[PDB]
Amino acid sequence: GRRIRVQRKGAGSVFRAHVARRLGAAKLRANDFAERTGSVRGVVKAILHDRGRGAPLARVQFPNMRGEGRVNELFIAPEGMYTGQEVFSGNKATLHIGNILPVGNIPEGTYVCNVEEKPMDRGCLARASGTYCLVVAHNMETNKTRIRLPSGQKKLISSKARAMIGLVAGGGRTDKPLLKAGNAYHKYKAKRNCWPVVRGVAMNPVDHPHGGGNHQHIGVSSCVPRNAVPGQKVGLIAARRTGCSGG
Amino acid sequence: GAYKYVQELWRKKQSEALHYLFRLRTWEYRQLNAIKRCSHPTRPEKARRLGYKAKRGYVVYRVRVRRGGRKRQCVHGISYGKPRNIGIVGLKPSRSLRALAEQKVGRRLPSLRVLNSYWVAQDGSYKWYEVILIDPFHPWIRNDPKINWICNPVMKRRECRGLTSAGRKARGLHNKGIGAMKLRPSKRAAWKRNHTRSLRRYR
Amino acid sequence: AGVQCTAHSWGPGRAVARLPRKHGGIGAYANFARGGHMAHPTTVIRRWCRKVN
Amino acid sequence: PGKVFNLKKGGAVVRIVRKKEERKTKPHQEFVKSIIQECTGMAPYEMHIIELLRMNKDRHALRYAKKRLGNIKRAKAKRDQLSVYARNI
Amino acid sequence: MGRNVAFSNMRRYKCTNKGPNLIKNWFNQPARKIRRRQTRLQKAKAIFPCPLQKLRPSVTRCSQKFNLTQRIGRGFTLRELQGVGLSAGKARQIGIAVDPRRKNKSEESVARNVARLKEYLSKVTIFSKQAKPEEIQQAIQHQGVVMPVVNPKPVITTGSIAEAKKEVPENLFMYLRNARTARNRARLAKRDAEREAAAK
RNA sequence: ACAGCGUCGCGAGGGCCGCACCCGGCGCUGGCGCGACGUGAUUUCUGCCCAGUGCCACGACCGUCACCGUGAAGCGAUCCGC
RNA sequence: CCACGCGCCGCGGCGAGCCCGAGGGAGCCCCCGCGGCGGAGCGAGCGCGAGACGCCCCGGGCCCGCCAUGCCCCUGCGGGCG
RNA sequence: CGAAGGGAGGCGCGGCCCUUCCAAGGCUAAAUACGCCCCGGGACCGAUAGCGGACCAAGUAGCGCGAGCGAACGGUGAAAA
RNA sequence: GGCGGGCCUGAGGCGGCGGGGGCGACGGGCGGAACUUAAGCAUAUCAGUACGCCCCGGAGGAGAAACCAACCGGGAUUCCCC
Repeated sequence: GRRIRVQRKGAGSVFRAHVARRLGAAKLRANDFAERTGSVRGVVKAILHDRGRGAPLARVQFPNMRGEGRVNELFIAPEGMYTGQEVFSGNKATLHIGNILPVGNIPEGTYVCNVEEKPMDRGCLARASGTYCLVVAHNMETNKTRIRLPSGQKKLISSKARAMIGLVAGGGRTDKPLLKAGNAYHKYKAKRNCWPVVRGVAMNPVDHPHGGGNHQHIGVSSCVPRNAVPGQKVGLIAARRTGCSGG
Repeated sequence: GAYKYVQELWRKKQSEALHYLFRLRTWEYRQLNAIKRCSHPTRPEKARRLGYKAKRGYVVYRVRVRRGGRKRQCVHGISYGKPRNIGIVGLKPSRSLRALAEQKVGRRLPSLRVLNSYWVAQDGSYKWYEVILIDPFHPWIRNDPKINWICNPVMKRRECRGLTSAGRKARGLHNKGIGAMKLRPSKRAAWKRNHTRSLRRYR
Repeated sequence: AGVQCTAHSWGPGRAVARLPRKHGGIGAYANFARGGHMAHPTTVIRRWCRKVN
Repeated sequence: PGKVFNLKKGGAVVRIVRKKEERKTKPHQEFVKSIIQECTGMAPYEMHIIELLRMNKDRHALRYAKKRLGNIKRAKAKRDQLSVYARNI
Repeated sequence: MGRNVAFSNMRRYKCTNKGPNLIKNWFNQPARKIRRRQTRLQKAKAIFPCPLQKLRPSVTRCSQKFNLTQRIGRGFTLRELQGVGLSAGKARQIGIAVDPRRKNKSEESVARNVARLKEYLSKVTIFSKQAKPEEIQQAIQHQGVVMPVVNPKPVITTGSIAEAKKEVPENLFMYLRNARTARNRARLAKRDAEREAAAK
């Protein structure tokens, strides 16, 4: 047989992210003494576009607490933030869109984004266009806060973890049809070599497990076990159920 | 005669006293680099037995070796061939970790010569062995009848040629008589002599 | 002698003979070939000395 | 059969080379073992055998000793040494 | 081609064209004898009075196949040395090899070797107290094994039939046969005794 | 191939790959995401079948199903239970 | 073709013997020089162990070992005889 | 997992002997092996042979992106007369 | 909380010296095939070979018994004959 496309992808080499001309790593401002007690004030210098990200980014300039200059942070932009806004990242921060406060401080029912999976992780959950997490409940004895991830799954994260108030901007980007293959090529060129996609039933027996016969058929069931081998997991992995259904 | 007592204390390794010392030593050796120079032998009694003398030109270096069996370097885990040679993860190393340690500290310091190695510590992933290395060109070593043998050029890189005790253990020379009859000058040299076809002039 | 050349047969289908040929098609490694090894090369292991009681 | 059959084997006198005053370890080695026992104690395996010796008798103790050590002779020797501590308690 | 052919016990040639070189030609035989003679001649010249070979002991050839023959051994035991009153250093300095590993194993060996040392000590002449050149030049190097061990050829002695008859039992063959089978005849007896206990 | 259309897995103490090992790629990523697949724009629809074979159960533990550990016997190798 | 192993045939020397083994001899066509093989076989072994004839060949007869079976007796699951 | 008197004696295991040695440290000459290169010799080959290469420039001329591949070519006469 | 000194662990420099790389053989250490033979082919064989890597020296390696034996015993190693 031949190594399949999935196997060839993990060595990078042509399938590595097209990261040239990307602004930088969008991350929440680092936790600092002035964040832990009180709030640091930043000004949104610019709202720009990341090459591979649908959501707009934002250059917010905070003062340098450590020294004498000014430090620039790159943040995923909540909708409604504007150039020349004053954004406060702190334990004592007001509940306005853009501000970063610890999740215990954030009240229940609040739309939050760029939430930290664990305190001082500088950003993890709810970072894509339109996506948000909501505060569900706070256990003040366990210092833990339940949040609902955009998937629906409920995660108990430390009350110390920080989040930016608001819903990420770029909302409703996938509503528009791509319409042409060309529009897809332009989107993927800013991302990685994953497009165009050839179906395995199109490929010859060597190239893919679905492979090929006199007629294009999946042969055995597409469902594969979770404990498949690395070149064998190709169809629906560990499917609990398959098929279109109600709900 | 203090050393009779320290040999006895090192026979009782599981003791609570030496288990504590062995745990602090190992937590510390973990925090250091693999090949580290030790100013003094951490085991003065065992070093003395293997030939260490506290003179200029005698040096002790601790080398940390990873614990476990060998995995064959065959790409994609495949050794194409007859079925007997298809196996990559259950192999056991041919040379002990004591010997691997000497060979590793021999490459790191090719100028010096390797006398012998003693065990200092062990953990679940790493065993630490300490090696005594001699500077062949130091005046004290050259002008010493006892250790001037190492200065001879034939003793250059002894651990590369399996002449150290650990290397000679692997070659089976620690054994004599039955079982060691086909591995004396060398396993290969016995094979050559045994399989040589001697065509004498009068045959 | 005759075996330091690198010669492998061109094979059937080139209208040549099947003997080992070099890069240009020069015949090699064969008693018949010019520069080929002897078919059975002389050896120094021959018994030269006979035994008399 | 390793010996040839000669019913009259012994046609020369034989040097009686044996014994050489067979000796023990010596008091000084015993005195070193004591000093180290006082500041070391017993290993865990030895302590487990001592408990089997106090109750569970010896089949268990010699089975544990042969697994912990590797020879019946060494195991029996360990059981016989550890017995004094167990019997005194 | 077949018929009755004893089968071969020859092994197939290994490393014939590639490998260690498992062929030893002996064309270097005539010239190895010459080189070895020259090395002995040059070593001999380097110590003119001294013989090339040290006195070595007379030792029984090992095994029952050669029990009654003697050969030369590595060196004299320290008991053999005490019979002539010589230390290991003095013995080696006067050309008698010393083996501290050898143990005599018999009273006879010590006496045979002690006798051999006495012959050598009488034969050896020590040139000391200033080398008198004409007398050191006069000395003759002994060549070959010093006192080579001789295995006397067997001889036929004479005996009285009557004295011999007392020494052996009548039916020696039965006596010999009773001895060969004694352990087995006793094991079968012990086994039979148990089969009897089965009745009770 | 394609846009569209489904299906699947996965919340990073992860998924999928690379990979002799040390370590990597997706990932400067974060579910409007990433990986895996089918079908192949619209327009209109996609029926019945979970026996078989896959796949999935914080779906049970039924029957089986190992080292280890633990008993019993033995002079011990061992053997028999659990 | 050459080496090596085996079978058989012829030939030469010597004969219950036979043999430039490796080697050593200020010596390498000279001298000296072990195993080995043959001389006893048969049985898994413990072990036991050949004469009765005969140009030669074949056969019979008988002896030895292995296997059975009687009988007698020492130093006895041993010896003798069949 | 981890001994203290321990190892071996060409069928394991337990006992009892007997013979025989002392591992877990080190050194060491000699006899032995062998190419390049030098030196001699041969029942060797005699220019399609002998080294691929006897030719004043052979691993050269040439070929291949490269790793690599790889030739052919001796003789006037006594004297250039 | 500083301020010196001894020990110990390290850090930077400077001086003296040493290492490195080469050799189509011999030698030591490792990683390690397959064609092949089995008239197929898995164990086996080829072969503890080719080849890759490391390391010396004029030799190297081995080497003064935790040896062999079973005797009317021997006695480090290497090499040859068997």
